[PDB]
Amino acid sequence: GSSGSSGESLCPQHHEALSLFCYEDQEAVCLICAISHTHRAHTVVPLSGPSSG
Ligand SMILES: [Zn+2]
Ligand SMILES: [Zn+2]
Repeated sequence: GSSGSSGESLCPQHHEALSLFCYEDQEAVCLICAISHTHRAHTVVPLSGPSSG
């Protein structure tokens, strides 16, 4: 089909499993970004929920 493995995305720069999400920028980020100059002092929040796991 159109998609192959619909599991998780990957940063367009780090290509890492995107699980985090910045608040200010209002966009998705990765483990790296979180601890990067770009979103260093930014409010990053996890995109996980107590529902699934
Ligand atoms: Zn990243
Ligand atoms: Zn940010």
